[PDB]
Amino acid sequence: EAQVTQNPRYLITVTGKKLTVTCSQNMNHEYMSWYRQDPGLGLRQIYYSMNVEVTDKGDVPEGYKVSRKEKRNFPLILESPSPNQTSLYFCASSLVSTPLPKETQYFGPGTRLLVLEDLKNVFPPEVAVFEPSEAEISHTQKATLVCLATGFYPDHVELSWWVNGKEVHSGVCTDPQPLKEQPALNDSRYALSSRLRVSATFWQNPRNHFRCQVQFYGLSENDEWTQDRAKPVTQIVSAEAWGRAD
Amino acid sequence: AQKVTQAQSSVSMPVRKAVTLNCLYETSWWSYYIFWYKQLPSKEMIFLIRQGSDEQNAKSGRYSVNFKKAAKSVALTISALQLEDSAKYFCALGDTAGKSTFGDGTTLTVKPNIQNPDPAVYQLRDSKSSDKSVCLFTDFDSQTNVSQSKDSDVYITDKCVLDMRSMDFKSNSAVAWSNKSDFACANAFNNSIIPEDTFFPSP
Repeated sequence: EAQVTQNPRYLITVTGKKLTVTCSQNMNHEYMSWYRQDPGLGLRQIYYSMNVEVTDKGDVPEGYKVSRKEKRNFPLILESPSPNQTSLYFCASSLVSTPLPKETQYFGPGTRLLVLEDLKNVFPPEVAVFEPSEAEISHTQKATLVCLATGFYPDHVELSWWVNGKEVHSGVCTDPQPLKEQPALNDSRYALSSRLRVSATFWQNPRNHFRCQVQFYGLSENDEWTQDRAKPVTQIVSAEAWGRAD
Repeated sequence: AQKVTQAQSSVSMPVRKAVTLNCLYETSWWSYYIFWYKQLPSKEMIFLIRQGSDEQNAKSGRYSVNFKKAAKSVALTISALQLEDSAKYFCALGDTAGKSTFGDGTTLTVKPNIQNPDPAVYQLRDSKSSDKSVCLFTDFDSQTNVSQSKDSDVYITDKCVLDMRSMDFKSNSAVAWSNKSDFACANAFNNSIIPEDTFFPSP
């Protein structure tokens, strides 16, 4: 099955600490390319490889090194990560360097890379579930649940809803980007909301269970931590609510 | 020079209609390619279609290309817009050896047709706590525009299109909450233009 895999998908690093981003494909693709997307802008090409052991500089190669030891792998090396290398990095691959009409060039899921002077501003989320109002139930015969994730930094988060242990997407809407709690500070924490709407009678069944889950991507065990508070590792934080008879 | 230009930073269009996205480029390359991509809100990147500089207008599915080589314009046309088409679309120029140059994209918002609007602002209490509440504006028309909060201690998100697939029911909604004293749901969206018949529950 065709897919492009990047590791890691989310990375928090300290300035000047060497790191390498991996990109791989099992389709024996000859051409693979790295891009960086700054927010609101397009993709700027860093390096591409027309085949194994062929490397050419793109538009923004500075501060990056690559290798193409085989077809499968095209790693992106950041010799000395600096704050201006914080970006969303995309690795792409294609069957041939000049694709035919029927052929697709596949893109990885993107790598959200954050380079910081220190990690003291990293905070995990607080999450709460807010039950639907009896007025919406009365007025529309529907029930909207709201989930609130607060106090987290950075916005390396994924939010999903799970109803009776099964993830649901029907009736779900999540904000496109997290908003800053105190926009003045660059180190402001973030918050994110989402809504799930079900039928009024479904909410009134007490056997139905509702769970909002926020996957937070943070530090690793490898990362050093000196502050008193709990180390903000990669973790899941959830809040739950049960249906309620009228 | 080497520039690709997407004039429309943002475009709004109703469901099932068609939309045309313009793309202009200046380049010293005389043999090249044009790529179109769709970036979902998840930021996932997706290849749609590629246009060869020596070929006729490429077409595939609901997408179609209007290649006008003389003006260096290669517009992509999307017909029968769906809610899933709401995304940021990118036009990209590539050469004969894998190099490429990207424009800065175009955000498309597809507005759904709300057939039975019922604008209302509801208050929701915390499953776990007290004081901690949230105000919910929902069921309004897609032509109603929610306004960024102008009070830094009150947080208000942009519009949000949810789709209850089982009922073929689409509705917009927006959320507002705050920590301040005497924050009330009637006051939350005063910075926006809410319908005059917006339901505010009295009991």
